[PDB]
Amino acid sequence: VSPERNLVSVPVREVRLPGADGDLTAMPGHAPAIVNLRPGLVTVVAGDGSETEFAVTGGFAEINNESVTLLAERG
Amino acid sequence: XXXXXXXXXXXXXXXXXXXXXXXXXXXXXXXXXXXVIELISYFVRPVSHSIRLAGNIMAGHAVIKVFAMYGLEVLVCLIQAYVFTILTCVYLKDALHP
Amino acid sequence: PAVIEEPDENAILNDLLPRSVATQVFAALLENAASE
Amino acid sequence: NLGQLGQYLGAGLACVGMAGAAMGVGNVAGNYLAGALRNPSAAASQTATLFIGMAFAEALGIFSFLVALLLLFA
Amino acid sequence: NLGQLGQYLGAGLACVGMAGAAMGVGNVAGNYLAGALRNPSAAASQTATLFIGMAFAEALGIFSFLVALLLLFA
Amino acid sequence: NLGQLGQYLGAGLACVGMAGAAMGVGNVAGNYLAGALRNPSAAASQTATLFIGMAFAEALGIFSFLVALLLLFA
Amino acid sequence: NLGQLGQYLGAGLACVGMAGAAMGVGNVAGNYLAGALRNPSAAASQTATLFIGMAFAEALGIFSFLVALLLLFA
Amino acid sequence: NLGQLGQYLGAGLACVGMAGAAMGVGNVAGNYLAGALRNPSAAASQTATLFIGMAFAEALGIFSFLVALLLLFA
Amino acid sequence: NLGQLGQYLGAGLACVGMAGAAMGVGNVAGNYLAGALRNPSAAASQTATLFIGMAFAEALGIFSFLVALLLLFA
Amino acid sequence: NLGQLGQYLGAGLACVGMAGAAMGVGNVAGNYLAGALRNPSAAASQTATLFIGMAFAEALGIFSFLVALLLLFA
Amino acid sequence: NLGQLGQYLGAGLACVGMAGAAMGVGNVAGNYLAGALRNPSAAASQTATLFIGMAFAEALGIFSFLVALLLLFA
Amino acid sequence: NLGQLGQYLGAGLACVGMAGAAMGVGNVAGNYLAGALRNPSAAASQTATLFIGMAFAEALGIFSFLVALLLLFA
Amino acid sequence: NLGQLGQYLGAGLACVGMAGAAMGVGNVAGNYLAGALRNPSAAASQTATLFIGMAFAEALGIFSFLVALLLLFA
Amino acid sequence: NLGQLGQYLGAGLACVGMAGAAMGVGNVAGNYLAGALRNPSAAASQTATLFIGMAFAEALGIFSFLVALLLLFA
Amino acid sequence: NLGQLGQYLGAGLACVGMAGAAMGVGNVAGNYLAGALRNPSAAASQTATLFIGMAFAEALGIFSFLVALLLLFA
Repeated sequence: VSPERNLVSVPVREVRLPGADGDLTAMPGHAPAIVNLRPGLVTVVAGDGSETEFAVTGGFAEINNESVTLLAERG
Repeated sequence: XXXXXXXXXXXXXXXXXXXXXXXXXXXXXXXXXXXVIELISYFVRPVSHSIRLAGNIMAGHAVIKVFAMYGLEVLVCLIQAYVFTILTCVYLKDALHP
Repeated sequence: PAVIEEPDENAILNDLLPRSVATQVFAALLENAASE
Repeated sequence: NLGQLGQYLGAGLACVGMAGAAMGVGNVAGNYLAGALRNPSAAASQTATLFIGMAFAEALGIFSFLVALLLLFA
Repeated sequence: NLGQLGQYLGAGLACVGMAGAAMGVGNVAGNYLAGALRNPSAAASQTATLFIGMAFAEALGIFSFLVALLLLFA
Repeated sequence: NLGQLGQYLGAGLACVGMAGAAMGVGNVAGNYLAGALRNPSAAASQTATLFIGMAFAEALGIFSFLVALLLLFA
Repeated sequence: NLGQLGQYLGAGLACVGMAGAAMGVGNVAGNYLAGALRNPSAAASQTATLFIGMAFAEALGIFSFLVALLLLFA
Repeated sequence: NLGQLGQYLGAGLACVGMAGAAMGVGNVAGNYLAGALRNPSAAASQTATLFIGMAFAEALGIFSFLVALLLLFA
Repeated sequence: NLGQLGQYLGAGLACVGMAGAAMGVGNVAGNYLAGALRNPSAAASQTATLFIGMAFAEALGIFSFLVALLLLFA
Repeated sequence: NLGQLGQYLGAGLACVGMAGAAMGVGNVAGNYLAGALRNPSAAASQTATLFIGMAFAEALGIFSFLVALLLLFA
Repeated sequence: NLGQLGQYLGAGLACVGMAGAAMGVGNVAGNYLAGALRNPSAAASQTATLFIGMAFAEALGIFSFLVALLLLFA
Repeated sequence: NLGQLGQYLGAGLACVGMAGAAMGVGNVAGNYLAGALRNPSAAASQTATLFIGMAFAEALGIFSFLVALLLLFA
Repeated sequence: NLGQLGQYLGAGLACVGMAGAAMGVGNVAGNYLAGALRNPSAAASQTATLFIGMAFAEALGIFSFLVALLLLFA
Repeated sequence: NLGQLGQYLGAGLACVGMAGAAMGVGNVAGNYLAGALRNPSAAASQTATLFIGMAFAEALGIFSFLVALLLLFA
Repeated sequence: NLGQLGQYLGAGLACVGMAGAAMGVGNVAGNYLAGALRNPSAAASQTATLFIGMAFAEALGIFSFLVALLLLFA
């Protein structure tokens, strides 16, 4: 989600996002975590393996039991 | 306060000069600075600076024997003079109050 | 300053606080426009 | 001969003692560098503390040199 | 001769003891530098604590020097 | 002569023991400095704890000095 | 003479043992200081734990002193 | 005489063994202090674990004391 | 006499071996305390693992005691 | 007599070797505890890995025991 | 007699060498456990790497055993 | 007899040298495991680097084996 | 005979020196692996630096081998 | 014969000294790799500093080689 | 002959002392590299501090060389 709307709202196998300290690959069941990310590409492995890449201006990544939620900035 | 600065400017002038060490002179500055922690430490602090000044003659003389440097020696002379002034703060402040 | 709900902790709090203030203002704007 | 063997090995043991001194001083030095990164504005405090902190780290190394010189030259 | 071998090796062992002292003091010193970075405003507290903390780290090094001097000069 | 060799080397070993003491005390000291940075307001608690904590770190160093003095002077 | 050489070197080895004790106790002490920073409000718990934790860290140092005193005075 | 030299040096080596024990126990102790900071509410669990964890860290130190006492008094 | 010198010094070396054991076990113990802080709810898993993990850390210390007892009493 | 002195000191050196083993195993153990905190849900994987990882850490300790027993009983 | 003293002490020194091996392998093992926590999904990669990494850590321990066996049985 | 005592003790000292090698290699290995966790996608780079990095860590261990074999078999 | 005892023990001491080399090189290697994780894109810089950095870590190990070979073969 | 035993063992002790050098240099090297990750853009500064920093870490290793060569060839 | 054995072993012990120096200096060096990453803009301060800090780390290594040269050439 961004300030304006829901950017992703569906099942995914994993996400790859560049954190403030380093790269983060979040799989199902990852332990609860909060990290700011750097501007750059976010890799989303949707549903049945279909990959999609999107350039983000940065934001905050929140991980819990099942769902991972990227709170993306517009700049 | 002001007399301590005159004492510090005197000891720093001796330390900044140095040239050919000042081993015997450091023991006198310790007694002047004093006037377990009181007895033993007061002599050790001053003697360490003159031990550093004695190391300059050790580095210069022994290195000459190898053949037949100064930047680290010169800058360390300034560093040793600062600790003597800083030592006066330890004695004056703890004794002044409370 | 902000008021409580009643890789580091301090580093992420350094960016979220200015970014939270930002969103409150934006929330107030949208509310204020629909009230208008 | 025999007595000098004691003295000579004492000088070596004294030199071994310096392995620690250089380590401890190194610790002190490294904090300074890291601090400059965070607060170049506080170089005033850093520089002052450099002298004081460095002096302490040195002194025990100097005292060991004196002991080594005693063992070597009576 | 023989007895002096004991004394001489004792001086070396004493010098070896100082390897630790310089390390411990170094630890203390490094915290000061790191603290200046975070709070230049608390230099008042830092400076006061410098003396106290540094003194403690020194003392045991001085006591070892005395022991070394005893072994060396009876 | 021979017996004194035992005593003298014992004094050196005792001085070696102090290498640890200075290290441990140093650890304690460094935490104080770091704590001042975070909470200068809690200097009251810090100062009180300085005495208590420092005393403990010292004591075993003092006991070693006594042992060294015994080995040296009977 | 010979027997006393054994005893004397045993006292030194005992003093060497204390290098560890001071280190371990130091560890314990440092956690207290760090904890005060985070929770000055929990000083009640911290102070209580100081005694208990510190006592444990001390005891083995005391037992070593007894052993050193045995080696020194029969 | 000769045999007692073996015994005496064994007591010293046993005292040296305690340098580790105090270190390990110290580790355990320090975690407790850090944990209090984060969760004063979980002091119930912390206190219970203090006993259990501390006991384990102690035991091997006690066994070493027994061995030292054997070497010293047959 | 001579043979017993070998045995006695072996007991000391065995006691020195325990310096490590106490350290390793300490490591294990400290993780437990830190884990309680994060997840008091998972004390079930923590307690179960305490036994298993602690047992492993102990065993090699026990085997060393047996060896020490062999060296001491044939 | 003389030969047995070699054997006996070898047993001690073997016991000294175990100081490392307990340390290494301890490392392994501590990671398990930390992992439980983060992912209690992955205890299945953790438990399986406990056996495998622990076995490896043990083996070299066992081989040292065999060597100690050889030195002790031919 | 004399020659066997050399051989026997060599076996002990070889056993001492294993103190390191167990430590290094332990390091490797602990990373695996920590990695499982972060990425249970990457257990495929972790398991494969376990074998490879563990093998390397083992090999030098095995070579030391061979050397110990040579010293012991010619 | 006498000469072989030199050779035999040299083999032991060589085995002691391997305590370090296993430690260093272990360091290298552990970084690989941690890296897999963060970037399973970069296993290509990791695997390539595994060979190169591991080879370097091994080589000096091999050279020590050669030296041990020289001391043992002329 | 006697002279060769000096030479042989020198080879062992040289092998002991390599315990450090493998450790230092290991440090260097591990940073590379960690760096790949953060910036796979900077593998160009990493690979170039691998050679340079690794070479330096190796050289002193090679010089020690030469010294060992001198002691062994005159 | 006898004198050469002194010289030969001195060469070994010199080789042992290099265990530290490789460690220290390794430290320096590893920081470079980590720095590249964070700031590939600052490779200009990094490369320049590589030379300077590396040179310092090397020099004392070279001086030890000279000393080893003196002990070996008068 | 005998006396020279003392001198020669003293040179080796002096070379062993340098193992520490290289370590301490390495510490200092590594902080510089890390600092460049964070603040390339503060290279002015970093470069100035490089000289000062590096000089201190060197000096005690030089003093040890002098002592080694004394032991070697009277």
